[PDB]
Amino acid sequence: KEEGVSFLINTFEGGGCGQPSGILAQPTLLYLRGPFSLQATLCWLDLLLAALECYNTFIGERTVGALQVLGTEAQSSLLKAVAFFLESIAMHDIISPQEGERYNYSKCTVVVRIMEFTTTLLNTSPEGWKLLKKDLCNTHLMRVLVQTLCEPASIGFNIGDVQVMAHLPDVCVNLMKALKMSPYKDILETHLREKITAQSIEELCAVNLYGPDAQVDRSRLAAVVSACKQLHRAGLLHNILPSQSTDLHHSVGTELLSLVYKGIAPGDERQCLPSLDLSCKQLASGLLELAFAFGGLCEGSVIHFSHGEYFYSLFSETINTELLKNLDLAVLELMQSSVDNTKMVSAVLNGMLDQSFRERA
Repeated sequence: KEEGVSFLINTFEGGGCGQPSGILAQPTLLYLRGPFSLQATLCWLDLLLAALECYNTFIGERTVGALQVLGTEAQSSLLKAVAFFLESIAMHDIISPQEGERYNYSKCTVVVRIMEFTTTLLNTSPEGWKLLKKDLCNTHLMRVLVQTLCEPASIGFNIGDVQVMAHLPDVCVNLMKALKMSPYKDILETHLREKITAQSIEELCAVNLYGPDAQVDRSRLAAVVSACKQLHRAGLLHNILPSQSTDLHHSVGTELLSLVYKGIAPGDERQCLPSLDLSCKQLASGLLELAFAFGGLCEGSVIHFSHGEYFYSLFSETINTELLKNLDLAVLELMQSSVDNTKMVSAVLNGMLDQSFRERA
């Protein structure tokens, strides 16, 4: 009546070295392809083995201190070295839309089954750091998961949100805080330090438009946000910007004050806002917000309401989530907000009470 890890030691005295499958096919990987056992075999050996060890995290001790000194097992040096070349090949080129349907799901199933097992192996699996002592293709893995924004290219975004991309902003938050404490984070930071400078500048000018027209930029925006929103549960996003951009996400606020004059965008451009505010008001401050609530309160039929439109519209943006944005820092902050009395502003205040009404009672 033992428990797993204690029972393992009596087995090694017998047949211990090499018990999951060691000959995993490799050489017939030409440009041949098919939904034949060209995608089921290699991905059945992979999801079976990346599991027999993922679940073996409780017996995870005598199996990395002993599956890394397992040079003769021929398993690990194929599980890894292939899947890193194998993983890279799938990401590059996949090669009848139904044959590519089953192609994109069984590969999205391999990547994350590796990736959160990359979470497990990077955090509590190593008490002796047995893989940070040995990685032979630790570079290919970088070139894809960071495409957490351009991921609608390797896997589908509408086809991915079910099952996977419900689990995926999970895998990312699990993987980003996994290296962050490790000595392998500062290695990836150099890599990640690539998506903000090439984006800060183009997204800025490419958003102001009358109608829809430019639509391929309307998604990378939500992507620049989608991947940023998963980055607030990690590290480093606090390092890339407080350089001289502490009050810059406030210019992103002026960017919101920008599209006020031009006819309105409809109920779908309406949805974007965290990037508009949830992304900016999670690294930037909340006082320069109040300083815009009441500070922007400073200011035949057509030019009449324009006096009353930076008087009408500013209030409208200020609503929805911006009122709940107060809740994150509002203890103590409102006695300052409520003391200033430009005009009765307490009107918008009950907007705070309303969303509290909603959650509780």
